Amino acid sequence: ADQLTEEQIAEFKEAFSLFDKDGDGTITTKELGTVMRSLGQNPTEAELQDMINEVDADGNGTIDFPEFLTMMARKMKDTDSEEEIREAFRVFDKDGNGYISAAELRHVMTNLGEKLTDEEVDEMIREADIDGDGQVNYEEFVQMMTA
Amino acid sequence: DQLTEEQIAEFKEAFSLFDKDGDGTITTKELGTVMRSLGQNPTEAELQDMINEVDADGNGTIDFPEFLTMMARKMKDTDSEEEIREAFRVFDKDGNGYISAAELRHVMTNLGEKLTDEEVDEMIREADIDGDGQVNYEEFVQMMTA
Amino acid sequence: DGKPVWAPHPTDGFQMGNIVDIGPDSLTIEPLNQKGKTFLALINQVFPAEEDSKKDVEDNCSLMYLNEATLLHNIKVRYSKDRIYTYVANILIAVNPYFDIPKIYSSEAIKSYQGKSLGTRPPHVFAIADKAFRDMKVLKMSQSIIVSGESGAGKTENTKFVLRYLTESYGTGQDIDDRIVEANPLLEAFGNAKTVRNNNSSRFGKFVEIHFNEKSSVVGGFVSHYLLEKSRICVQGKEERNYHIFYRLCAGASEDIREKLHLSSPDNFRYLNRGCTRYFANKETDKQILQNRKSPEYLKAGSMKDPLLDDHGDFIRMCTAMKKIGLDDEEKLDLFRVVAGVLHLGNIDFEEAGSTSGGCNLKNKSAQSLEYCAELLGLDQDDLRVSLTTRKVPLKVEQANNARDALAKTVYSHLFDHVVNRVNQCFPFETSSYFIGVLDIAGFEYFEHNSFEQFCINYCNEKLQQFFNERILKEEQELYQKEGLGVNEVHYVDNQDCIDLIEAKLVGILDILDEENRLPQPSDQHFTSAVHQKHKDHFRLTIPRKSKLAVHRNIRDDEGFIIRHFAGAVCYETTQFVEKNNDALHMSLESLICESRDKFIRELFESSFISVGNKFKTQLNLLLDKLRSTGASFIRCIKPNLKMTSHHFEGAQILSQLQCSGMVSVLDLMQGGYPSRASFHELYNMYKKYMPDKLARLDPRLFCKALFKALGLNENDYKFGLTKVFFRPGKFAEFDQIMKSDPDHLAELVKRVNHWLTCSRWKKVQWCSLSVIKLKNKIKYRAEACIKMQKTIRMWLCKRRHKPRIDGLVKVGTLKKRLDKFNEVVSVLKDGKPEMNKQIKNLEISIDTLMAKIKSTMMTQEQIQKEYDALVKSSEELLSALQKKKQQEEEAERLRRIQEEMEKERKRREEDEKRRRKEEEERRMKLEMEAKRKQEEEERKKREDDEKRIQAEVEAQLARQKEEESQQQAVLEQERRDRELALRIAQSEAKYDLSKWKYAELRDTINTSCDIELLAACREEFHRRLKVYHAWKSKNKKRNTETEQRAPKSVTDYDFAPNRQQRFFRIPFIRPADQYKDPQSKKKGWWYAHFDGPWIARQMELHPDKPPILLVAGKDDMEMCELNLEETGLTRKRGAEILPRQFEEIWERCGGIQYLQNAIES
Ligand SMILES: Nc1ncnc2c1ncn2[C@@H]1O[C@H](COP(=O)(O)OP(=O)(O)O)[C@@H](O)[C@H]1O
Ligand SMILES: [Ca+2]
Ligand SMILES: [Ca+2]
Ligand SMILES: [Ca+2]
Ligand SMILES: [Ca+2]
Ligand SMILES: [Mg+2]
Repeated sequence: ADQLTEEQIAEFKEAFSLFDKDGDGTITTKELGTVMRSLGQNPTEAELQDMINEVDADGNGTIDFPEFLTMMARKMKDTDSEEEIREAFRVFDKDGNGYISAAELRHVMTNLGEKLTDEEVDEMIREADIDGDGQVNYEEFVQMMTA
Repeated sequence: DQLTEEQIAEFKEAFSLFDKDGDGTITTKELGTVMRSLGQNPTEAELQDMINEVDADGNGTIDFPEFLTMMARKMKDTDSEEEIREAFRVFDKDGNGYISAAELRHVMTNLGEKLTDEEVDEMIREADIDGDGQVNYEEFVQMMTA
Repeated sequence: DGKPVWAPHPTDGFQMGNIVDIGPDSLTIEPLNQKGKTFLALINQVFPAEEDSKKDVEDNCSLMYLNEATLLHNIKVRYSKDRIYTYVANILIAVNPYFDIPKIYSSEAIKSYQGKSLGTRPPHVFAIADKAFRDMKVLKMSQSIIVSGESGAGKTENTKFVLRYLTESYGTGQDIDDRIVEANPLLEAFGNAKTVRNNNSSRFGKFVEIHFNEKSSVVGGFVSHYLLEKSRICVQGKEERNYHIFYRLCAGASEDIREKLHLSSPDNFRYLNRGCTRYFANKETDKQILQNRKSPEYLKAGSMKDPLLDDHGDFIRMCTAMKKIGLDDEEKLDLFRVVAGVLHLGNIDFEEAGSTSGGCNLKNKSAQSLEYCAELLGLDQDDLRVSLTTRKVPLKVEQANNARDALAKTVYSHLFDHVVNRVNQCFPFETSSYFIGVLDIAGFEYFEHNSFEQFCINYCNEKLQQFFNERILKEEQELYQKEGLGVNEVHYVDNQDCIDLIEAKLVGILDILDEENRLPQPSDQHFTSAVHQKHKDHFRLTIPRKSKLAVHRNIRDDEGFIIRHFAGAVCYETTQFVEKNNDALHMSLESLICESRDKFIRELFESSFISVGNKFKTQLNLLLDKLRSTGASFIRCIKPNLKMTSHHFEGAQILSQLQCSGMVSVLDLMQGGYPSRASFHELYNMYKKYMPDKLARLDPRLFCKALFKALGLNENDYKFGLTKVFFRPGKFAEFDQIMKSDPDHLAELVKRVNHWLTCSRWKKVQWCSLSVIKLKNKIKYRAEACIKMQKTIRMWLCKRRHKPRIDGLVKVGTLKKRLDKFNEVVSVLKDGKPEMNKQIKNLEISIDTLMAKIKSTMMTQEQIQKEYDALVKSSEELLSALQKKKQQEEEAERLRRIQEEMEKERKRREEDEKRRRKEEEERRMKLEMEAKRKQEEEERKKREDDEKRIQAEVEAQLARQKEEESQQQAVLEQERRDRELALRIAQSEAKYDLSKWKYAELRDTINTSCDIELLAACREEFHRRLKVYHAWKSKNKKRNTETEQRAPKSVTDYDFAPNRQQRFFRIPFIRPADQYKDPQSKKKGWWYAHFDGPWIARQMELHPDKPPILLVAGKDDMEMCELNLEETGLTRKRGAEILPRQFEEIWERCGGIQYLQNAIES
């Protein structure tokens, strides 16, 4: 099951809207690098160039969005889906205590660059919390994700 | 461990042939490089690991019963040729049976444990890898493992 | 081999049938209803059918299949269930039922539709009126409900219902709302008559504008009239009546009224008795009318029945109506006096004097009528016959009767004008902001003999149909392209040529006829000739000798013409056009009448060629200017049958009207078009008044974006353009909901939009982190793929470098242990020892020499293979010498056994050797095969480069040819419309000739005949017909469904580019470089393909998560491609071509031999 659902595709469209800072529809290794190094990982220009040339139809260096979804495509493992979603949560959860505070969302929002006020992040947590205990857990993420 | 007797015969046979020291021992530095001689396929990590555990005694050389054990748990967990071909087809751009030789060269040199120029030249010339006619990776894979 | 479909039919229009055959341009359909009957039906006229016949949908754009046949069937099902009204995405088809359907026009029905968005209630005319009111309140611009349809379609009744709704739902209970509706019967009496096509036939086209104030409350009305048919008042047809007022007066006048107006039975007036004289009355009303009124012919034949009209009842009704609208008894008596004056003025018959001096005189019988007319119209007898007998140049009898009729026509025209003015002043208004104006023009009408009135009526129909075309097709496609939505543009039949024909200058018909009239010697023949001179090659106007109907063929060139209107072709006899053009009542009559003594006559007329045509052109231009200035909502009334019968629904007529009116093209456009349009900015500022400051920080399109999910709407509904936001058809209950201005509702939507937006601001970041993780793990994927890469590279480096020796010295060690084994038996034997010893030392010398040669240096596999090849024969010589020693030395028990087992082991060795040699040589020959194929495609690329073939000029002429073919297709459609209208008039009056072969035989003779050349053209035809059938299934596609992939998109979409080799191939359906870039996302996996000869033979598609779908020709060929190998371009694809037996391997692991056996059975 390499293909994705239409809803998954739309939410990735939102994600690319976050990569596509200027909104031109195209991105070259520079932005992938800036955001990805910002989000904890450390890549090298060589393999990002490799991936681009994997999904560069014209070899121009810029990546269209469908090529971006395609560059995600992979023969994954069935358990790999939950594995990567949990790695994502840990990316959101720096301490790895299973619950995101105001401060952790604060820091992640700062790193990705969306400018938020400290009341807005509290509102974010309170709106994402179906159980309403005051801080978010995992199945809460999933029910937010598919929603 | 248990295994076919004829394969032990070939193992003793290859161990005997390349005993440059002649004292019944194979020095590791050539041992691992020619240990690849059988269709078993170690990485650099696995060859490094067997060097470490053989040199764990500090000798720097091996003896044949050890080497038999070496190849025992070496063959115990080995990669399927189908998995190899899966890796080959990861880089296939258009699923057209060809990967362009430069993209291939880029893959081997640039990614992972670096592979040197001479090997890729052996590919291009000796391995029937036309630069104009991009390698038909099924053909390579076959000749590679068989 | 499918589902039943729709097919052409003469009477029911379109009929239900299954496809038996697939011809070149026809599908030979079997009408299931009349089994055995059969015909060929064109490609562009066979349509898909609905799964179940009993389903009826209120909005046709919500049908599964969108085309003319399904529209006609939807109407037919709804009509029999007493729901005559139907929708096409904003246009209401109102089929006239010809009987009062109950419980739908009562005030309780009017009570429901108030403010309901169309779609939330059953379709009804009140919903169009309420959509008009809603769009006038919201968009704040005037609107016009352009009711259009043929003569007898239900235009006046639908207009009455619109006015009743607009005045009973949105009045305030004054007298004005009542008057706006109760004015209609008065105008009905004074301007309607019995035509052949209708009993209450609107002979004047009215524009009732209900004016509204700023506060959206009714302020009054204003009723305009265009082109009161004036020829009737004087001459009437065989089965047609004059205007009702000449009859309602007679049949409804009281005793004193009868004495005053000097009435009698209608047969006693010349203006009436030339036509139908029978009143309309039911049994009770028939008994009600006094016997002295009824003409003898009415006794001889009897009253005719209409579901609504009744002459005496209508007179009482309009008496109450005049009293309500404020006409006192004096104004009433004045109107009836002028009517009776027109009636009498016909009876004055003019005789010629005995001498041939042009003496115009009157009979003795006209003497009483002379006095009566003088008294009624307030004139003097002396003045009257002086005015009529001469002009004082004496006249002739023909000119005298022309004069009488001229005075009558002028008087009745001004009487109608005065009635309309009094009605207008019944409900006055000074100023207003907007108007909702229904438009009930006299619809298209055609008759056996047509004169100027029919020509102008059809001309007005022409302009209004052109307006409909511009409003719903031209303007809408221009707007769509400005938004660039990529809707498949639909071509409409433009009527602009006919408008230009009628109304032009120095080339137009009306202006040429004005030129004719301004000549000192007018001539009908001259005008017809001039029109045939100035429009020699125009498409629209046709000399009647080139007609379809045989009736018009009699009229020769210089007396008439035939104009192909939108509705079809109508023959206009140019007899008496020149006289009917003129509005110049001579000074004699105008002088006669302005010095009438009655106050009413003077007030009538107080309000030199002057063409009626130019006046009407100005009137219609002004009306269209008002219409263009406003928006529009359309009603298309459809007449079911030409025989006035209820519960009778003839398909042919209704479908002719549907194609003529352009409703079919509107359906083909709204199949993908968006009826509901809206501006982003309107929504943005519409909500900014309540939507808070922070949420406004979004882009206006972003805030509109979050809006649509506060409603939880579907993404299959809208499609944001450049400066507009749209909605698909059948989604009005949500668009008007978005237009709601309820402050509590807006607060609720604000909260919902806020939550959806903060949800999206979560989702963006979370999915961004997932994208980061997925890229990181794609790095891991490629890194480990490359580490396996390197693993195999290194292993094969050390497999050609050492492993060849290892294998060779495995063989050598085998031989060495064998030598060890021999030496024992060598010792066993006892004769001829020395030569065995020489042999054994030679063999051990071979052994140790080769062991040194191997362990010392590097050697190739082939070298050691040669060395062992020699030593094999060396061991063979060992064995052979051992047999001879056996034959000359006796160790029987030892040697026999030992030697025979050496022989057996040697034979098993040799069997192995042959096996391995075959294996290796087959591998090599396989690349001798593959390499040749790769060189083949390279050489084909080189040949293509060397050819340098150019087709730019070919496609340059192909585009012009396609445009010309479209032109002839439009011409053929116009000819079909013309012949349909002609049929309607006729009904009203009363080396291998395989081109003929079937799809059937071809599939069978493809699968048996082995006569080479047969399958040349057989396969070729069968594939040509297959292309035609796939084309038919392509144009007639379910709109929610996507296209059908019988081959991968890459193969069929290489068509940008223009032998018995059993060429095999293999192509991904989606090229993995385009994995998630397929919006269809329908068929995935490997498209295997065997092409045998010039055409496909077998195929296969292993989906990732599905069982296989094998095919084969001469059997499943509907999912097998029809494209030729060259069009597939698989020779130009690199690595597609595949191994013969590799197909046949995944073939057999998927029921290959089994599906082949099934094909053999099939
Ligand atoms: N909704 C309706 N219900 C009942 N009868 C109708 C309806 N619409 C039209 N009719 C019938 O149509 C006839 C008059 O047609 P009309 O509307 O005057 O045609 P036109 O408007 O073309 O002159 C009447 O006899 C009336 O019974
Ligand atoms: Ca960018
Ligand atoms: Ca690009
Ligand atoms: Ca935490
Ligand atoms: Ca929680
Ligand atoms: Mg009418």
